[PDB]
Amino acid sequence: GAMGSMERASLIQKAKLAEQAERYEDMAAFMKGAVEKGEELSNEERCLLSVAYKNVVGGQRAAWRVLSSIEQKSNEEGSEEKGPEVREYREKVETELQGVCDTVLGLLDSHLIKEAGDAESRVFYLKMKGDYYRYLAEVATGDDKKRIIDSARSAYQEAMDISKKEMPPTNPIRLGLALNFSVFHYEIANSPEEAISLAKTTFDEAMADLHTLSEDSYKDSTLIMQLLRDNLTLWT
Amino acid sequence: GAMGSMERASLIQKAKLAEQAERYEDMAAFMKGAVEKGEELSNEERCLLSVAYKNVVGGQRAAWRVLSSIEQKSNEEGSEEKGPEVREYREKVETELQGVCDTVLGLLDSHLIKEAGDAESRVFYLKMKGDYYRYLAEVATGDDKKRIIDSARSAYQEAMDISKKEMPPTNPIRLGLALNFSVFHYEIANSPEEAISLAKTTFDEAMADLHTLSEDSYKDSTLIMQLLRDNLTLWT
Amino acid sequence: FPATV
Amino acid sequence: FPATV
Ligand SMILES: *SCCNC(=O)Cc1ccc(Cl)c(Cl)c1
Ligand SMILES: *SCCNC(=O)Cc1ccc(Cl)c(Cl)c1
Ligand SMILES: [Mg+2]
Ligand SMILES: [Mg+2]
Ligand SMILES: [Mg+2]
Ligand SMILES: [Mg+2]
Repeated sequence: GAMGSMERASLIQKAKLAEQAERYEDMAAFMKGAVEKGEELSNEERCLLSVAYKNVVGGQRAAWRVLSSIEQKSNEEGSEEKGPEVREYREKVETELQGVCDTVLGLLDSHLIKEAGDAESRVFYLKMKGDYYRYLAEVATGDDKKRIIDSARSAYQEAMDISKKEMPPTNPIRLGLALNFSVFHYEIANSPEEAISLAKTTFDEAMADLHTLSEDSYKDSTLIMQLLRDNLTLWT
Repeated sequence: GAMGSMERASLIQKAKLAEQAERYEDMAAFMKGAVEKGEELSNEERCLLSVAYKNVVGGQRAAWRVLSSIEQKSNEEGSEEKGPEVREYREKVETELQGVCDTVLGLLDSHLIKEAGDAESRVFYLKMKGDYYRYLAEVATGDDKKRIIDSARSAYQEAMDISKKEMPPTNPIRLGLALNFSVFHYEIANSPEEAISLAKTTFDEAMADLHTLSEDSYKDSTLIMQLLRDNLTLWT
Repeated sequence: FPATV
Repeated sequence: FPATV
């Protein structure tokens, strides 16, 4: 693409600059260019990729929710006909969101996942695959909605299986994966009991492993454990 | 452009939706499309146009300042050579900013200003012209930098002359114009004394006119008067 | 909304 | 930075 002529190292440098400038669309385009160089990503570079697209799609999701709310209000009883504009603009944002998700899923499929052999990279990419199918599922309404949901589930499940075999229960990637798969259960799969069970079991097993950790690893793990607790408090 | 096939009213409706969704790039593209329909803008529509581009260029300016700071640190003594990347990316953001300013100035020149006969519209558009030349001046370093600064000054000055003749001293557009022209003096024209004099005289003359106003007009005017006071406190 | 990372 | 509107 348009980044084909820029050095891989320069793309990574500029992704970091874009993050400092809060220019997340730029950050994501730089990291897309870096991935398309075809070399595997380091731990730090995987973080840059995920931060960039998380911020881009997060803004799109927030906007889509605002517009969907307005659209559903317009379809209530006693609401005045305002024309097709709300649906059109919600569809515009929705299409842009789907485009970003398809781009990320394309990077994972070509060819990040198939070259990821270590648990830390493979679980990370499969969690991402689950996340971006989850975002597609949030806006899905058509013939393939169940298949999108199952694509998210399958990716999360493979990541979970690897993480339980190959990572300690305090590993932040394992914890973050469980956090998000639990939200998938609660918000996408209509399975609140599974969501609560997963968050609780993940929290308790991490708690019992904290004694093995340094001060800095303890900080990293307890940060995500608190998010598990926050969700459990929201749900119970 | 790409908005040529959309109804003017639909563009205005979607600009309002984009504002609610905090999608200011979209908002600006919709309002550009509305302006290019060739009809004059109402008071509310002028507000939509200015809010949209103020947010877009405001984000670009914030990003440019972050990158310029990093760039100037890199050029200090004892700083390691990091290559051309910081300058390149600052230039990229700078070029995008200049593009937005040129777009706004193009809308004002073709043909918003020449059709604006009432004081409220003409002063508003000339203030905008001063503002977007001011943003160009913030990043200018070349042969035409003095001419960009004088273009900002000339636009602000014409707006001031009209506002003093045709608007009460509490009029919020007159106040906002004086606020920004004062900042132009302080930050662009190296004239802090003129900046302070203008802010003080504008504040005092508005204060003496508040007694003529309703509760709601009083709220509108005192809001901008407080910004004049905030700047005076910053500068004295 | 619930927390995700 | 100073306030502008
Ligand atoms: S990768 C960005 C830096 N890491 C974090 O902000 C914390 C964190 C922990 C676990 C996981 Cl899976 C993610 Cl994506 C982020
Ligand atoms: S036009 C957007 C609504 N108005 C404001 O937010 C307050 C205000 C007052 C004076 C001026 Cl010149 C501007 Cl641009 C905005
Ligand atoms: Mg190379
Ligand atoms: Mg759709
Ligand atoms: Mg028409
Ligand atoms: Mg330049």
